[PDB]
Parts: sequence; structure tokens; C-alpha cells
Amino acid sequence: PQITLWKRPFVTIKIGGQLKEALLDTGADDTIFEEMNLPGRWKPIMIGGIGGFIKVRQYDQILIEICGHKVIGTVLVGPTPINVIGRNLLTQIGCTLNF
Amino acid sequence: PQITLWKRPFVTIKIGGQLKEALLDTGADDTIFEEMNLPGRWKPIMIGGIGGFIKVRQYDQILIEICGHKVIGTVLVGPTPINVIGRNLLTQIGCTLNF
Ligand SMILES: CC(C)CN(C[C@@H](O)[C@H](Cc1ccccc1)NC(=O)O[C@H]1CO[C@H]2OCC[C@H]21)S(=O)(=O)c1ccc(N)cc1
Repeated sequence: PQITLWKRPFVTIKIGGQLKEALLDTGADDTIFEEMNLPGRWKPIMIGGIGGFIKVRQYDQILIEICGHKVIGTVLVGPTPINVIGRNLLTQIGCTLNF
Repeated sequence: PQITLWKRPFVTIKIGGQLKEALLDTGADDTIFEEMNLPGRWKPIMIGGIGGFIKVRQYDQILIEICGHKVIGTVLVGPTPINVIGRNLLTQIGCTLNF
């Protein structure tokens, strides 16, 4: 699909058997989700943003179904105010900016 | 142009007679720039992101030439780690996400 930007570009996603909405974020290097139940081991990391830094749990090789598109990549879980799909996964669905 | 997301989508922009690079950020509602010399009045406000909030100077009806496209809108100036072009201006150049 082609998505305009008059509203926040939210999409429906399936991850860890759970349904969630996430923001298509070209400004996000990596994908991050609010606190959620994901299986397996994880590594502590910290990411940086406009307001400073947050500590998040890094999960690798996580399956996401983005608007009916399956992708596998790194998914961070932590205190983000909003779920964000980062470029690490946007590339896998062939997402592009156009103007 | 069509922009893939294997690299940070930076574009060159001219604002207040100054040359700068800014990140096409679909996850950014509004445009914000690092500290810079901008003319006119401004209103103090605070915006929020990952890791928290920052206090920024809000300027309205500011002219930006984004990759050869002229636009006029609100531009925030403050301690962002990166210059970001927000949806408030992306819409005016007709920018869209595609996959
Ligand atoms: C610091 C920038 C590179 C912005 N980033 C993505 C961006 O889309 C965030 C994503 C975002 C969105 C909502 C809340 C927090 C973060 N938006 C943002 O901070 O912009 C602010 C200016 O416009 C306002 O609109 C809301 C946020 C404000 S980021 O959140 O910090 C980020 C950084 C690293 C990763 N791996 C993932 C995300």
C-alpha cells in the first residue's frame, strides 16, 4: 500500500501471538515495542532519543507479521511511549519514501 | 524521488539561509532542528519522545526548501540529537510510504 502522512502511519502487526499497532518510523534505526510478553533469552541494552535514553531488552530473530507481511529481525522491548517499527524491519518489506 | 531505508533517510535542506541535513522522520509529528540562528518571535514549549521530553523554541510559518521543494510550516529548535523533518512538513511535499 501507499500511505500518506496526514495522520500517524500506524499499522496492525502480529508478534508473539499478540495483536498490536505500531508506527512506521523511518526515523527509527531499530524496532521497539512497549512492555510485552515475549519468549526466550534477551540482552540488556540502552537506546537514545530526543528525550534521552531508555533501557530495553533486545530480542533477536523475532517474527513479525507487518500488515500481512512476515519479517524476522531484532525487536526491542522497553518503556517507549509508542510502538515503533524501525528501519531494521522496514527494509525487509521493501518500504520506501516517495515524493 | 524514491528513497529506500537501508541508510538513514537524510536530505539536504535550506532554512534561514543556512544549509543543513535533516532526517525524513515519519515517526515525528512536527519538525525540530538542533540549536540554530532563526529570526523572529518564538513560544517556549516542550515535546516528548523516547527517553522523555525536551524544551524547544517554537517558530511558526518558517520557510524550508527540502531537497529543492519549498514548504512553510512550524519548525521547533531545541536539543534534539538529530534534525528531523516531521509530518507537518512531509505532507506538503506529498511524501508517502510505499510497500
Ligand atoms: C531521536 C530521533 C532519531 C527520533 N526517533 C524516531 C522518531 O520517529 C520518534 C518516535 C517517537 C514517537 C512518539 C513518541 C516517542 C518517539 N519521534 C520523535 O521523537 O519526534 C518527536 C518530534 O515530533 C513529535 O512527535 C512525537 C514524537 C515527537 S527515536 O524515537 O528516538 C529512535 C531511536 C532509535 C531507535 N532504534 C528507535 C527509535
